[PDB]
Amino acid sequence: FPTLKEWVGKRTIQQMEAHGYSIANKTFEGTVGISRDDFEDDNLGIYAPIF
Amino acid sequence: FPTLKEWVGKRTIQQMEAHGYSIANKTFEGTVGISRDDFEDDNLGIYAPIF
Repeated sequence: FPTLKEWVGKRTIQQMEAHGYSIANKTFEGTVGISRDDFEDDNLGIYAPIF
Repeated sequence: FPTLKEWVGKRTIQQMEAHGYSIANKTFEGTVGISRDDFEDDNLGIYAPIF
């Protein structure tokens, strides 16, 4: 609200202001490729924790 | 009251002083106007916190 000012004549109508702002989303990706043979020919379990 | 001076002859009649000071009252005002259309058509709530 405007700061109060001395009342000399008749009330003066004044104006306020409104603001706006927006942020747009984005998409992200990441992928890897492990061959079927190497994944299946694995007794050690070294490749197991990829998830 | 006058400081006490040494008495030698007669008594000298001094005088004092009174003081005054006044502060006058002032009138302040502030006014904001929004159209009825703009107030009722607001479906967002931006103009709600004016009071």
